[PDB]
Amino acid sequence: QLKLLVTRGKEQGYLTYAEVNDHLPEDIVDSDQIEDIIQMINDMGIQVMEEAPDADDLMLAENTADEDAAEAAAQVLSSVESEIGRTTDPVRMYMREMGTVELLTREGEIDIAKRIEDGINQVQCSVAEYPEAITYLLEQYDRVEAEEARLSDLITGFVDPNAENSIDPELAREKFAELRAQYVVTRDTIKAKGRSHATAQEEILKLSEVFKQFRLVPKQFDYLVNSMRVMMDRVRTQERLIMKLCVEQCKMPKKNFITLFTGNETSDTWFNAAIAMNKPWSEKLHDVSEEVHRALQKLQQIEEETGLTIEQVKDINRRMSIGEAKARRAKKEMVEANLRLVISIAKKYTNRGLQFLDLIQEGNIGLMKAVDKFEYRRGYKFSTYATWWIRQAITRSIADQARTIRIPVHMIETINKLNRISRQMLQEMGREPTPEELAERMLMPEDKIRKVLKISMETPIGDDEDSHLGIDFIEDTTSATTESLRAATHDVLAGLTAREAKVLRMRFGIDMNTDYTLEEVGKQFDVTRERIRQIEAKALRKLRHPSRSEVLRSFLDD
Amino acid sequence: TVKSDDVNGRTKMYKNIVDGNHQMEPGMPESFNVLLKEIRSLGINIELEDE
Amino acid sequence: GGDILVGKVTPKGETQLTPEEKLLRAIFGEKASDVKDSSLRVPNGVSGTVID
Amino acid sequence: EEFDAIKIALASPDMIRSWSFGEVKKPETINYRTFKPERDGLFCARIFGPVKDYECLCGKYKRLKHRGVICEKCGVEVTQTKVRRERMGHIELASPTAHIWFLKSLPSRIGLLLDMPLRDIERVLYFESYVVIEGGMTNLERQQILTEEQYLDALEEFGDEFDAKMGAEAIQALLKSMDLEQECEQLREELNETNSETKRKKLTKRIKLLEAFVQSGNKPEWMILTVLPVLPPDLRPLVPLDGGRFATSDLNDLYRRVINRNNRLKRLLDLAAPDIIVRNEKRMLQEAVDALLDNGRRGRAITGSNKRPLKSLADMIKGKQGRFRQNLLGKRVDYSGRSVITVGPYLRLHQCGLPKKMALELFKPFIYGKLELRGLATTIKAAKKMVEREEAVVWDILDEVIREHPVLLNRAPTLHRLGIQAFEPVLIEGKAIQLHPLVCAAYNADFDGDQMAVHVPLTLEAQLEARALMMSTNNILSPANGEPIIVPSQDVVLGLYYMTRDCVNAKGMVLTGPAERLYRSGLASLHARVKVRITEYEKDANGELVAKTSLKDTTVGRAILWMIVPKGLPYSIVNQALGKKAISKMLNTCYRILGLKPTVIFADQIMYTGFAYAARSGASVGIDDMVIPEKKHEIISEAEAEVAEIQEQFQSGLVTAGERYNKVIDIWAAANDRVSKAMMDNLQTETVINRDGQEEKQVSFNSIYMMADSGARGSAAQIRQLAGMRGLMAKPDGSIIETPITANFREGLNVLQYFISTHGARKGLADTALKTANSGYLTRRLVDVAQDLVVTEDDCGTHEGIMMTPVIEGGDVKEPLRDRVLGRVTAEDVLKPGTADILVPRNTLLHEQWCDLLEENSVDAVKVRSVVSCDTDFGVCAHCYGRDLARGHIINKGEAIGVIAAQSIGEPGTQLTMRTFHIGGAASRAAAESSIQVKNKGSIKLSNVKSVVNSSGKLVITSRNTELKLIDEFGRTKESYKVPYGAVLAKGDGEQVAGGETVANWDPHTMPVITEVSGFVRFTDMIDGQTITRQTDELTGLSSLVVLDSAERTAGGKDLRPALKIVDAQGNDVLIPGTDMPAQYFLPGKAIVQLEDGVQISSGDTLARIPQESGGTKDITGGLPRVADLFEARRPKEPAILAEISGIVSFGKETKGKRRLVITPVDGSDPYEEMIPKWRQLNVFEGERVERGDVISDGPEAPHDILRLRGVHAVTRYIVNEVQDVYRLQGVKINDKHIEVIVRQMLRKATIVNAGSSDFLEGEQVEYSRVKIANRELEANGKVGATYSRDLLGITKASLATESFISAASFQETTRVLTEAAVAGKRDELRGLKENVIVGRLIPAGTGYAYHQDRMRRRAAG
Repeated sequence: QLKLLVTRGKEQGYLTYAEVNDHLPEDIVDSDQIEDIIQMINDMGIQVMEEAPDADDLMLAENTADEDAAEAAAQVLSSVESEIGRTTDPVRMYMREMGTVELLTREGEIDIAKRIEDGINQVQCSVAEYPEAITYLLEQYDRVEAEEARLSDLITGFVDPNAENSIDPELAREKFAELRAQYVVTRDTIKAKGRSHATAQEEILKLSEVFKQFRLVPKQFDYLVNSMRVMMDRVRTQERLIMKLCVEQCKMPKKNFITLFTGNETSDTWFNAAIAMNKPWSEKLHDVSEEVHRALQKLQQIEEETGLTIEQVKDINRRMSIGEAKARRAKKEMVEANLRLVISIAKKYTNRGLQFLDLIQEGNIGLMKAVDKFEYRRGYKFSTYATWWIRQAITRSIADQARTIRIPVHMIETINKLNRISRQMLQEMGREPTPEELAERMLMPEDKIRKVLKISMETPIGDDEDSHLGIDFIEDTTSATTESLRAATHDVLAGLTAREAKVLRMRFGIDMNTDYTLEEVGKQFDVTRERIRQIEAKALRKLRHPSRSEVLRSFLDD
Repeated sequence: TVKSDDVNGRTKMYKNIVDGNHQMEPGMPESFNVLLKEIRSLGINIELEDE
Repeated sequence: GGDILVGKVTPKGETQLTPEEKLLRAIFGEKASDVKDSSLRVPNGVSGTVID
Repeated sequence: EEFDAIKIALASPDMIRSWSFGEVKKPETINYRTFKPERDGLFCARIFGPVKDYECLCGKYKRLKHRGVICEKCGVEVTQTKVRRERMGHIELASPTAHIWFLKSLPSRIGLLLDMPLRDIERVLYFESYVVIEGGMTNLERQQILTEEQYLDALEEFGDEFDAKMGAEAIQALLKSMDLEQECEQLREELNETNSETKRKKLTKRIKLLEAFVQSGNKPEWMILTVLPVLPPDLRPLVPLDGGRFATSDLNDLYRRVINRNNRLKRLLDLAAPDIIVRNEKRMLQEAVDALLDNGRRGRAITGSNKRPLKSLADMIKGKQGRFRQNLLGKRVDYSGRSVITVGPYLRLHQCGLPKKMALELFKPFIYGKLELRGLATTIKAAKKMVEREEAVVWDILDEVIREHPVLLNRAPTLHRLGIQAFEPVLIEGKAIQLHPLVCAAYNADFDGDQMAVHVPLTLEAQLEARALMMSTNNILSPANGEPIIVPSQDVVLGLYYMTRDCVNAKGMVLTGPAERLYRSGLASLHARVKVRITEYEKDANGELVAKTSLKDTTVGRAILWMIVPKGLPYSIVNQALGKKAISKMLNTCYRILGLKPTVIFADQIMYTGFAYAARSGASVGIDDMVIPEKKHEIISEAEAEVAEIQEQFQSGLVTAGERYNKVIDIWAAANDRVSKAMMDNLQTETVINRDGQEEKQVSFNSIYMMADSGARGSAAQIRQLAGMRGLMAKPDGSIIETPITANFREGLNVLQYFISTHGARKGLADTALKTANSGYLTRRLVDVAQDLVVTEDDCGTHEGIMMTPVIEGGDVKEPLRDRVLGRVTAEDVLKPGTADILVPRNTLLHEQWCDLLEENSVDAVKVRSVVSCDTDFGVCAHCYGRDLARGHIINKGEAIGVIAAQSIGEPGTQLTMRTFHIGGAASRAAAESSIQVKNKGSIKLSNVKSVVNSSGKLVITSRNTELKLIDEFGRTKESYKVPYGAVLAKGDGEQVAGGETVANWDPHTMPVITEVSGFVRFTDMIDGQTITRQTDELTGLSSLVVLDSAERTAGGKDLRPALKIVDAQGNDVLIPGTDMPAQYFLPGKAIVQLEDGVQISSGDTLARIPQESGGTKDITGGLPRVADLFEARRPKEPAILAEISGIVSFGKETKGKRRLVITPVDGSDPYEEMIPKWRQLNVFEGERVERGDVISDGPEAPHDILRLRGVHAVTRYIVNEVQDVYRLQGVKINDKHIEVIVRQMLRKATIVNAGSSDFLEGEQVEYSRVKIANRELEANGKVGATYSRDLLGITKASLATESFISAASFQETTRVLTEAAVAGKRDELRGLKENVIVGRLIPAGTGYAYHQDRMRRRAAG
């Protein structure tokens, strides 16, 4: 329950100790726990109790925190959740969980979107700064124009400029000449005068300005950020390992690695200084140092792989994650800000549909694609966004999901067009339903509609519809019966008349592994002509005697 | 077994008149074979020994 | 006791039919259908006239 | 050699990958334009196997052509369709998750590994809170709970060796850091000198769980799983249907909902969503998993559009519908059928009649199985034209069966053995099942279009054992005692009674002939009074023939019966009237003396003998078969006139409204009972007109009277309603009404008399239709506890036994020595001086004539072997039961006493809770149990005897089993009668008689408890309250004292032996003359003393009584509930205390609920305390002072404490008497050797009270067949071990943990049982019966006992 106390305390900017019983958490009883948990109630809400002030109000202004960023502002989930009623429904717990968000709508979630962009569009400024990332960015295109005659491959599914989409094909090609020019200088003038020493910082900054227009598809963007995460951990794995080796090999805990590494990282220079310290642990290194050079030389072999120094990795790859800390707080906080609108749409569809619950939680995942593609840059509102996309994620959550059966979706909801139309039939013909009326109400023949209704309701045993006759099953698993119908027809059509017994096997595949037209068959019939074909049909009129199939009919049945 | 769920038992016992030696030849009570996997589908492990 | 009432016949299959498993039918006799006794029938114990 | 048995554990999240193949990943089962059942979903052929037989998806491997492969094109196996039955799937749970039967399973199981609030452990699994888990840089410590909004800075100096975290993950993580090389060994030193109690009542559940985990191979991680195994599709059979619909049912759809929730929980973690949506989906996933496991139990159920819940996995097991009861211990069966029963009077006793087309159906495997074996059809296909035709060639093929083939027959519900038997076919017409008349009684066949069932045995072995073990001719007798129930039946015995009744004038008042054709000579009758000298014979036990000869006074029908009688027993046995009252005892005497074949022929041939003559009796019911007493007129001038002033006395001020109800109902009862005396003169003798030449005042030939004296179907309660007055009834509340039916069925019933008696009829027929459940459900649960007593062994070395007695309620002889002793065995060299100073050694099999030699010495106690006095492991030793009662022999090694005994109680309880209650439209009783009367000229012989003469006028018997032989003028005994102790004799020894002549008498409800000697009265082996309690009246002031023994006593004197006495002028015994010993007269409880100490009396005068409403094989009666805790064995839930300290009693240490009494010994210096319930009635306040346990309150003695404070043979001697004597009042004399089974199986467990180095612990109650591990090694290697004993656990506790645990899973409360089977990882040994039923083996009784002996030489090789 809890929300009453913490909300009215934050509205008041102050909360008196005893008001824990005036605005009680309708949950729990922990009276002696208060005397320390009061701590994080006060560093972001400080107040105490006495008879009466006269002029003394100001205390908050020198003694309190300043952003409510993620702390007791959200970890308070546990302290509002903690009393779910032991036997009573998910349709209760969500009411405690939304004890977080009240109604941040109409500008607060727009400020979440503003804070998405000072995330993403500021991570861009460090893609433009980590010298491998701006290299792999252009390697994306230099992998594909390099083969003298191409048009698609990695040229397509890329370039992708949300320059508020205001480009043409040649201004799109200029993205590989404009930014390429800003890159090819900065790429080595980071070594002229020094990494960010005078104009190297301005060169980085102007490359980081042009790259503000390089705002991209969420996965072309996140490919470049994942590249910077992985290239950071090329160093962070080596630190994580070499700090562990300071304990495990050297007996030199946490702080003493940081005391020596972090001002000359690059090489066994600081490790040889760790010998030079003396002390019994350092003294042991005189007959095991070889085993540490056999690892620290592969922190060195990362600068040797790139022309970096750890001097850059110390700050650039943190500036990245200062952008991510906004971008992916906001792409979480934006979902949180809309968790109620997901109920009011989803609960419409939960009306016995399959269960009173589950569609809300699928809407909470449709909300992810919505939060990722939130084009507030058209002008429109997240209410309308939810009314389209999140509503149809809620629809599909039990349309073909969770069924026995699933089809291309036009052929799912068309079955429901017919049930929607039936609302006339049951009162206009108006006694029972009749498909014969539905034919005028659809202007179409019943069987080309039964195309769907013959199979899409729960599917008869149609093995691979009818094509299972010619598929992968034509192997001896079927054709042994063909080599039985062929035997029985070979019997009868070799006891019949000495002339006529050829003809009456030709055209469609009856008797030979190539069931020929005239040339190889006429040369085994002799005397005359296309009696060679007419006698395939002559049988209808003096083989009239229906006994003439007495040894032929079993091959529907074996 | 030979008059119920044991398919092996009942299909031999029926024909054991043709053996002349009208005898049992059971194989496995399938309603117990079923239960040995229903118990495993709840999450309880169950198996056998020899004597 | 067993007369048909409605003709819901069904063909059977057996199909294996290799050059040393063609034991009888598919060469030498009863070379017509193997329909299962699946048509609707009078139950074993019922007796009396068809009325509609 | 054979596969032994079965063992258990739980599905480890790793080990599932030794049985399964991937995520069952999607909900669907098909794909639009292709049937190909869903690639990766609930029909995933890659996880479960092929679809049609051998058939993989997508092509190339179909028909029997391809097998043992995996298709490339879609990656699918090529095996067989039925592989979908056991090629299991799995679902990876995106949380550690519960399993409902460890949480919703009260007592439950998760708490017993954490010792932390079970109320809210569920929230930690719903992922609502945090807990501390591990460390060595600790500041908090383990199991400390938290919320989550703090953690931070200390990790820079402590954050190398400590951790704490959320919910189910944190619980499952903590369950890594215990150490069983040190925990379980240290959990046991409290047992030296210090252990407590309520903490033991809880924590011994954990200590047993952990020791059981160590001794069985379990692991606590299995409480909180991370993988759901998936039910193989062929157990939920996924297929399409012809109606374009699919097998989508329940055990498929529950997995769709789980798959969907888990696939959201995955995607939410895969994207790192808001943790709200993850927390909700964890809670929804556990909800869906635990509802898939046991739907409903999680305080909610998963459902579908036709409102219903879906069937869970646990609905294959937990309640009624589960595999154990619906598909294993009973199941649907081939080679079988049912139809309506019909009487078949030309079937010989070994036979049954079966319609030709039913014989055809039941014998198809002999026909479609022998035509191809004689050439009698061209093929089995062509033979359709010939077999369904019933053509000639079918019938050689069927005589080759019928001529020696035992058909089995069945009359479910089979509460007792004789409901199933074996026979022999006879072909007939029709559509029925034709049933031999003598077994129609043994089945209880009820011809209202109810049915019986048929089963064909087809193995040579089943047919061999059916003839040897199940055949009607080979199981003739009652398993409870040994009268025949395969017996001359319903109207057969009126024929036999008619052939053996005789008349005045009689068409032959004295006359004789042979020749049935002389019924066509002009003058004959079966009532004509033949006389003939017939030489007659009697077989000795050695095989010789004691020849005899006598004049007779007899009939033509009594003479014709000398054709039928097995003439090695004498004609004189037929010289009576062979109603159901008598005829069974002729067959019984044949079974005792001649042999089996002679006794079968004598039972069988009596059947047609009945049918030749039953019709010719002309016995009827009709308007002048309903005579009425005229002198009812005079009786109405008494009873209605007595009421007429008494209803004024109320209004004039001399009665209230209440006593007036009794004081008029008693007069309506006295009106009915007055008319009932006149009724019998008119019904039986009133031919008055005044002889000579008139007045044939003979014994009547009224049919309604003959329907009762034949025992055909009539009673005094029928006759009252049909010849004088219907009387009185109950209301729906059970109590009587002031509104009588003074009329009878010939006088009529008005609207009101119908309507009022219809309320009593509705109540009685509704209890008839319901109170059977209170006996049948109990019978089902009883067999689980009762099964294992197969006669396996021979003497068991148990040189001890129960001191059984005749049923002597102090003041009656309700059962003589014979009936209770019937083929049991001695446990002492018993000897009693008196008339022949007989001695009967230990280990002697007490067939009846051992009792005859003991009853002459009036033997009243015998130490005997008992089914409780039986050490034998699972099975039992022959000396403990001695003689079987249904086949009739020294009990066969292989006979299953356990199930026989349960059936011998469950049937008669369920039977008579119907067969008495369907009568509630009227009520009455009548008795004659008070006198003995001689019938011809002879001389008197007192026998079995002591007797004395009395100053107050009497001659009286003074011995417990006494008899009164009647002799002729020369030395032939002609009659004998049992005679109670205290019975007044009207005759002396060697005196003379003529007949019509009373010779002994006693009280209608009592043999009066009477003296040998004259002196002061005294008490002995008695203490007030603690053995007896008081009653009092006025008239002069008056006294009586109820005696108390085994439902009634305080702890301080439990096993006292109350005994009245006669003494000298101040002190001690007036020694019993001629047997010169103490004059002391021992009693049980429930008797009532009626004279006291300081009184002075004579030889042959009285001291005690019983209020014995006699019951019998009549009047009738019925009831059950007061039996329950004699087999569920608790204490009363209200301890209404009877005090344990004499006389000095007060209150003085009161407390916050119950009272606190304060008490002290009368000559002591030492106070004590007692906790009387909060509010309970006290019958005392300040002066009302007594010995240790008189009526201060009224709490009856707890049955479990009768074991704890008197021991196993003492508690057995009352449970095997109270429940036994309910059935004796029903006339159902069950021998004690049956209720001793239920007492052996409460005693199934064996208390242990310390640790050791073998089978030994504290707080334990081990299966007795295990704990004998003590004697099995203590006496050979010394070892270390503790105190061990025996217990009285009720059926609801003793069953839950048998060693035959495969049987116990069927008991019900199946979660409580299967969780203990999981905890103990339990491993069976196949030693009851039900375990081999479940595994489809030869059951360890009779013909499969004869196979278990081979296993007992695999388990013992060397």
